[PDB]
Amino acid sequence: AKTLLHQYWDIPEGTECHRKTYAATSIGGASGLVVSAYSVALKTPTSFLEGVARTGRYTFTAAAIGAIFGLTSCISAQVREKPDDPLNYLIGGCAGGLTLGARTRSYGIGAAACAYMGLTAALVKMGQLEGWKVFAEPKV
Amino acid sequence: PFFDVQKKLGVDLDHWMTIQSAEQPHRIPARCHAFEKEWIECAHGIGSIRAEKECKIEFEDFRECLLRQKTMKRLNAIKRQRDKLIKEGKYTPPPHHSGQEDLRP
Amino acid sequence: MNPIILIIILMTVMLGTIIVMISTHWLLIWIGFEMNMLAIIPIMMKKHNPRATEASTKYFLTQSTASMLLMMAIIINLMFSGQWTVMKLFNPMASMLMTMALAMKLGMAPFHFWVPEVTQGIPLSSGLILLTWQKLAPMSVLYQILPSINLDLILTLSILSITIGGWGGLNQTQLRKIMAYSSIAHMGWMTAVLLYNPTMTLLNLIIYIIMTSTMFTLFMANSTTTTLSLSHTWNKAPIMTILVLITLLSMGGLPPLSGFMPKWMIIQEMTKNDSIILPTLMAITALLNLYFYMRLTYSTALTMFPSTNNMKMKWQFPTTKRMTLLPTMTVLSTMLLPLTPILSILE
Amino acid sequence: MMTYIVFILSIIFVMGFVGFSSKPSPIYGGLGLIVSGGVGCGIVLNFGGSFLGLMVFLIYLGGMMVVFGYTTAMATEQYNKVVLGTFITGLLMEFLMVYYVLKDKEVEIVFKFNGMGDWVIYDTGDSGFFSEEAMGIAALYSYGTWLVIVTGWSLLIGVVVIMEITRGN
Amino acid sequence: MMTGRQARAPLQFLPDEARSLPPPKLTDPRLAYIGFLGYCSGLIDNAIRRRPVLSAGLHRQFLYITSFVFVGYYLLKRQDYMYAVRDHDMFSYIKSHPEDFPEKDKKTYREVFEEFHPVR
Amino acid sequence: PGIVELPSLEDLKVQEVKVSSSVLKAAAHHYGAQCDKPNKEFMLCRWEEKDPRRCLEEGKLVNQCALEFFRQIKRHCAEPFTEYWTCIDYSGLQLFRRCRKEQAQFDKCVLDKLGWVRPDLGELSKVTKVKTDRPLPENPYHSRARPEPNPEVEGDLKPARHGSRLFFWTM
Amino acid sequence: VAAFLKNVWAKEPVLVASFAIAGLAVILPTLSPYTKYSLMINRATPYNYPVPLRDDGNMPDVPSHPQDPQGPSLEWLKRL
Amino acid sequence: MSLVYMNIMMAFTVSLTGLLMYRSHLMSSLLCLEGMMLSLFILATLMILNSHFTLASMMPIILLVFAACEAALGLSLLVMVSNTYGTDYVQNLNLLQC
Amino acid sequence: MNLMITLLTNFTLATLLVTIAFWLPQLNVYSEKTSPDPMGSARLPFSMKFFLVAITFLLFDLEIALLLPLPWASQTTNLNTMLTMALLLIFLLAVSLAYEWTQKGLEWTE
Ligand SMILES: CCCCCCCCCCCCCCCCCC(=O)OC[C@H](COP(=O)([O-])OC[C@H](O)COP(=O)([O-])OC[C@H](COC(=O)CCCCCCCCCCCCCCCCC)OC(=O)CCCCCCCCCCCCCCCCC)OC(=O)CCCCCCCCCCCCCCCCC
Repeated sequence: AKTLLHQYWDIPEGTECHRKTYAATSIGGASGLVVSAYSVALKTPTSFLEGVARTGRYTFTAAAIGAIFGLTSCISAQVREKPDDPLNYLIGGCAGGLTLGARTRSYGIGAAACAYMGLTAALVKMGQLEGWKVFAEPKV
Repeated sequence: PFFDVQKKLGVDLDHWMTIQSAEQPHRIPARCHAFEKEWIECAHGIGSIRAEKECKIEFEDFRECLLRQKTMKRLNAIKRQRDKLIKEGKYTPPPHHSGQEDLRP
Repeated sequence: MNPIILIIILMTVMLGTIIVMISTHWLLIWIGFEMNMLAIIPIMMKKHNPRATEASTKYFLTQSTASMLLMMAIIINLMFSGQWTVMKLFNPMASMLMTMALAMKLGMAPFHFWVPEVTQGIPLSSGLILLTWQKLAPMSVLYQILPSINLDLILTLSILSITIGGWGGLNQTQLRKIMAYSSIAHMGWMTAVLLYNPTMTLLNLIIYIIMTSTMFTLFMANSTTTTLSLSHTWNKAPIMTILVLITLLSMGGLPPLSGFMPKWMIIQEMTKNDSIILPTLMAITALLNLYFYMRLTYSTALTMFPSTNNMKMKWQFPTTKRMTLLPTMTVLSTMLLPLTPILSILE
Repeated sequence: MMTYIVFILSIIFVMGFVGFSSKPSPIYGGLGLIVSGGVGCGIVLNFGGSFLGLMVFLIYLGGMMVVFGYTTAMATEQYNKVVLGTFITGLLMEFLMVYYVLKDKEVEIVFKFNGMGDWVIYDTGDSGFFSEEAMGIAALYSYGTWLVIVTGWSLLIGVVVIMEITRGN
Repeated sequence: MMTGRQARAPLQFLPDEARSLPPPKLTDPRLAYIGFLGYCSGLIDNAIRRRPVLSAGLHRQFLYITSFVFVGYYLLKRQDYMYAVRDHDMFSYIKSHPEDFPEKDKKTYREVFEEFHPVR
Repeated sequence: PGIVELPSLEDLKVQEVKVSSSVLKAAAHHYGAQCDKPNKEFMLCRWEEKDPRRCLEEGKLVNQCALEFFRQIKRHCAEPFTEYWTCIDYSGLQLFRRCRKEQAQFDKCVLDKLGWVRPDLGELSKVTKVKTDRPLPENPYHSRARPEPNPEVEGDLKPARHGSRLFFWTM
Repeated sequence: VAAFLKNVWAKEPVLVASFAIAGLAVILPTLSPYTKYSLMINRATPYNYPVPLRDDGNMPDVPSHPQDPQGPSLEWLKRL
Repeated sequence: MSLVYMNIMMAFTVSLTGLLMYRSHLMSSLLCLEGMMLSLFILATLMILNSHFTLASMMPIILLVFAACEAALGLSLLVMVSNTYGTDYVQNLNLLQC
Repeated sequence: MNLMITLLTNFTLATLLVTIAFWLPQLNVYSEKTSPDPMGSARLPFSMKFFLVAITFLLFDLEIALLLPLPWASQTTNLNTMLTMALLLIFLLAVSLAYEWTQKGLEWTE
C-alpha cells in the first residue's frame, strides 16, 4: 500500500475530485482492514458473523473518514483556488474528525478527532511542501 | 559487537566452511569455484559499499552460476520455440536429437 | 538446583552469546542462539511452579519460531550468495526474515507479546538475565547486517516498540511487567538509531543494561515484585527508596542523569540525518515511560504508604543478600552524564 | 513424467505438510509429518544425498518422530470442518501453483521460478572413487573440530537440562 | 562508523599508535570525577549495608576509588585515542579529496547585502 | 554478452578408442608407463588452460598414442591380453586380485616381446614434470582489472583538536 | 589402591572392563610404532589425479616418468 | 530459480502458518515447528548437493541435531504442562495475563 | 528405479495380504456380536520414567548421528585431530550416560 499513497499524491490539489476521493477512500479502507485484522486477532469475536461485522464496521468507518477527508480537502482547494495550502487539509482533517465522531455517535470524540486529525493533516501537507522526512535515509 | 576473537588469536573456528572456494576435502571444486574466486578477489578489502558497485559484474556472473536463471530462461525460449515449430510442422529434429546415431566415445 | 549444574548452565548461556558474538559463519550464529535458549530454559524453571512452566513454554515457542525464521534467512542467503559469511545479506527477503527473527528474539513490538508474560512468570534473577543478557546476541547480529537492513521495517519496529512499551506500562502494578514494557520501549530506542549510527545503539544498550541491572538488583535486595510491596521499603530500608528514586528518574531520561545520555545522543544522530519528526515523536512517547516511572517513585520514595506491624520484626535483621555491584551500578546509572564523551570507546 | 519425478515428490511433500498444518489431531499430524519426511527424504536421495536421506530416516523419523509419537501416546486420551476446509484450501493453492507453473513454464510467488524439470541444473561430471557428500560429512572430524565441540557440548547440556526441568524439584 | 579502521588490528583496546598520543594527566578533571564516582560508590556501599557511611571500611572505600581511577584512566586513553583517529581520518579525507572541499571566498560585509528587518 | 566460440565438428573428429573398460583397466599400468608423455602434456594443458577448446590437439595426441599402444599389443600379445581382460571383465568390481595368473602371463609376454616393465605400487601416482613449448596462460581465468584499494592510513597521530568537540565538553 | 581394584572387580566387572578398554583406547595410539604408518598410508592413497608440473628447467627432485628413480616411493608399504 | 525450491519454500510457509495459527494442542505446534525444521533440512540439502559445496554437507546434520535437541526440550515443556493440567491445551497456559 | 519397483512390490504384497486378512473372513456371516481391561474406566496415568527413557534415546541417538561418519572419517590425513574428536564424541556420550546414571535418571527402568 505504498502505491496507494503515491496515487493519492500524484493528482494535483483541487483538480480531479473523484479520484482523489477514491484514493483517500481506498487508503482508509486499507487502514481499516489492518485495524480489523489486528482487532479480530487480539480480541476473538464470539462468531464469524460478529467478526465480519466488526471488520465491516471498522473498514467502513475508516473508509468514510478518508472519503470525507479527500472530498472536503479537494472542494476547499477548489473554491479557494489555493492548492499548496495546509488550511485545506486542516478543514479536511476536521471533516474526517466529525466523520469519526458521527461513526462513534459522540460529539466530544468528534471535536477531539477534528482538532487532532486537522492538525495531523496540516502537518502532513506541510511535510509534503517542505519535504519533511519521517523515514529519513541515512546520509552521515 | 563482532568481537573478532578468531583473528586476534589466529585460530580458524569457522572460516573453512564460510566460502565454496576454500580448501575442500580431496580438492573437490564447487560448481561455481571460479566465479566466487573472481567475485571475492574483486571485492576484497575495498569495502562493501564500493564492492556493490565496482564488482557488480562478477557478482552477477556468480549469482547466474549459482541459480542459472538466465540459462534456464534461454533453454525455456529455445525449447518453447522448438515445440512451437514442431506444432507448426516447420521443424524436424536431427537423428542425433532423436537417439539414432551411436554416441561418441 | 545443584550449584555446579547452575554454574555450568550459566556458562553455557554465556557461551551461546559468545559464539554469536565471535563467529564468522551463519551456522555458528544459529548454533549460538540454540545453545543460549537451550541453556536458559532451566534458569527460567528454577522454582518449579506452573507460572514458570508457562513462561518457559511461551519463551521456547517464540524463540524457536525466531530461530527457524533465522535459519530460513540464512538458507536464502546461501541461495543468493553461495557462501556463509556473517555480513550483509544478499537478498531483501533474507534481510526481512532475519530482521523479523531478531525482532522476535529481542521481543520488539509487534512481537513483544511474550516479554511481559515470560518476565512475570520467572524469578527476578532470570528476568534480569532475560532483559539484559539476552539482548546482546541479537543486537550483535543486527550490528553486523546493517548494510542490508531495510530502513522502513526497522523504523516501524522501533516506533511500534516505543509506543507499545509506553502504553503497556501505564496499566501495570507488577514490577516485572513494568521492566518488560520498559524493555520494549528501550529496544525501540536502540533500533531507531541502528542504521544511522550503531555506536549510539551500543551506548543505549550499555546504559540500559546498567539501569535495568540496577533496578532488578534493588528488587532482589528488597524482595519486591509488586508496587505495593515496594511501597513498604521506606519502613524497612530508607536508603533503597532513594536508590530506586534516582534510578527510576534516570531510566526516564531526565537530565542530569545517565539515562538522559543515550536518547539525547540518539536525537543528536537522527537530526544529522535530517529526521526531525521521528526523534521528536520518539521523545514525546518516552514521556509515557517517564510517567509510570513517576508512578513508582510516588509509591516508593516521595510518599510513605502505610506498612504493617510485622515490619517491626524485620527491623531486627539486616539484609544478608549479596547485593553484587549495587553501589557501582547505582553510581554508573545516575552520575555518568558529565562523562558523556566516553562513548567514543564504543566506536 | 519420470523426468519430473523430484518435482512430483515435492508436490506430495507440500501436500504432506497440508496434512498436518491443518492439525486434525497430533497423531494424524505425526503420521502426515512421517509421510512428509519420507517423501522429502526421497527428494534428497534423488540428488545424490544418500547419507543425508538416511539421516532423515534414522534420526529424524526413526529417532525423533518416534519420540513425538511416543510422547503423544502418553497424552490425548484415546476414543473437523476447520481441518477439512484448511486442507482443501492448501490443496487447491498448491495445485493452482502446479497448473500455473506447468502451463507457463514460469511463476512468481515471491521469487521467479522456472517451470521445467529440475534435472536441468545438475552437473555433467564424476566424483571418482568417492561421494562428495560422504567426504564432506567425513570432514566433520578433520575440519569441523569447533563444530564438534559446540555440538557435543550442546548435547551434553541438553541431557543435563532435560534432567533438570523434568525433575520438578 | 569507524568499523573498518579498527578491523585490521581487531580487539586492541589501545593500539600502538595510541602511544604517540599524550596520556591523560593524573590530575585530569575527568579522572578526578571518576574517582569521585568511586567515593560515592563506597558511600552507597556503606549505606546499603547500614554501616557508618564515612567511617566504616576505609580500605574498601579506598579500593573503590582506586578501581574507578584505574579503570577510568584506560577508558580516557581510549576516548582520546578514538577522537584522535576521528580527526586524523577527517583531515586525511579532506586532503585526499579537494574536489569536494573547495576553499570558499570569504566576502567582507561591504559587499555582502543582507535584508534589513525593522523592529517597530 | 558475447557469443561463445565452439569448434567445428571437423575439429572433433578423431579415431576413437572403441574398447571396453575392462580392456582399458587390464592394460592400464602399461598404458601409464608407455603413454606417459602425451598424456601428461595433455593434462598439464588441461589444468593450465582451464578450457577444453584450448586442449584439442594434445587430446588428439592422447587418442593417437593410445591406439599405437593397442596395436603394439595386438600385433605381439593378443592372446594373453585377451585372456587377461576377459578375466578382469568377469568381475562386477573388475578386481585385479582375482586375475593374478593371467596378469603374470600378460606381463611375461609383454616383457619378453616388448620389454615393458609394469609400474610398481606408487609409481603412477607420482607428480611428474612436463616440458612443453606452448606458453603459460597469463590470465587463465580471463579476469578483468581489479579495483584499486582504499588509501591506507599514514601520518603520526596528533591529538584531537579541542578534544571531543561534543557540544560543550572541552576534553 | 590395590584393594579398590579387587573390590570393584568383584562388584562391578563390567565397568572395570569398560574403563580398562577405554583407557587403552586413549593412551595406546600415542605408544604404538604403527600410528605413523596410518598417516603414511592415508597420504599415499591417490584419490586425485597427480597434476603435473610445468618443467621450468630446475626441478631435480620431480621425475619426468613414473618409472624414474626420483619421487616418493612405496617400498615401505610393500614391505612393512 | 529451480522449481523444487518453490515447493520446499512453500512447505516451509505452510508449516509456518500452521505454527502461527494454533488450534488447541501444543503437540500440533511442536509438529508444525518440526515440519519447518524438516523443510529447512531439505532446502539446505538440495542447495549444498546442487552446488557441490563439499564442506557444507555436514551442515544439515548439524541443522538436524541441534534442532532435534531443541525438539526434545520442547517435548519436556509439553510434558510439564501436561503434568499440570492433564492435557496439552494452550488455553490452559493463560495465567500470565495478570 | 529398481529400488522403487522393489518398494512398490513390497508395499503391494503387504497391502494385498492385509486386504485378504481383513476381508476373507468377512465373507462368512458368523453372527452379530454384542459383547457388553484391568483398568475399569480410569484415565491413562502418565509415567515420567518412560518419557525420560525416550528422551534419553533421542539424545544418545543424536550423539550416534554425530558418530556415524567415522568409517569415512578414518580415511583422512588429519588423523590426530580425527582421533581426538572421535574419542571426544564417544567420551561425551559416556559423560551423558554417567550424568544420567548418577542423578538417578536410570532408575526403575535402570
Ligand atoms: C604538578 C603536577 C600536578 C598539577 C596539579 C594541578 C591541579 C591542582 C588542583 C587539584 C584538583 C584539580 C581539580 C580538577 C581541575 C578543575 C576542574 C573544574 O573545576 O572544572 C570546571 C568545570 C568546567 O568549567 P570551566 O570554567 O569551563 O573550566 C575550568 C577549568 O579550566 C577546568 O579545566 P578543563 O577545561 O581542562 O576541564 C575539562 C573539562 C571541563 O568541563 C567541560 O568541558 C564541560 C563539561 C563538564 C560537565 C558538565 C556536566 C553537566 C551535566 C551533569 C551535571 C551534574 C550535576 C552537578 C553537580 C551536582 C552535585 C554533585 O572537565 C570535564 O569535562 C569533566 C567533568 C567535570 C569534572 C570536574 C572535576 C571534578 C573532580 C571532583 C568531583 C567532585 C564532585 C563535583 C560535582 C559533580 C559534577 C562534575 O565546571 C563545571 O563543569 C561546573 C561543575 C563543577 C565541576 C567540579 C569542580 C571541581 C572541584 C569540586 C570541589 C567541590 C566538591 C564538593 C563536594 C562534592 C559535590 C557535592
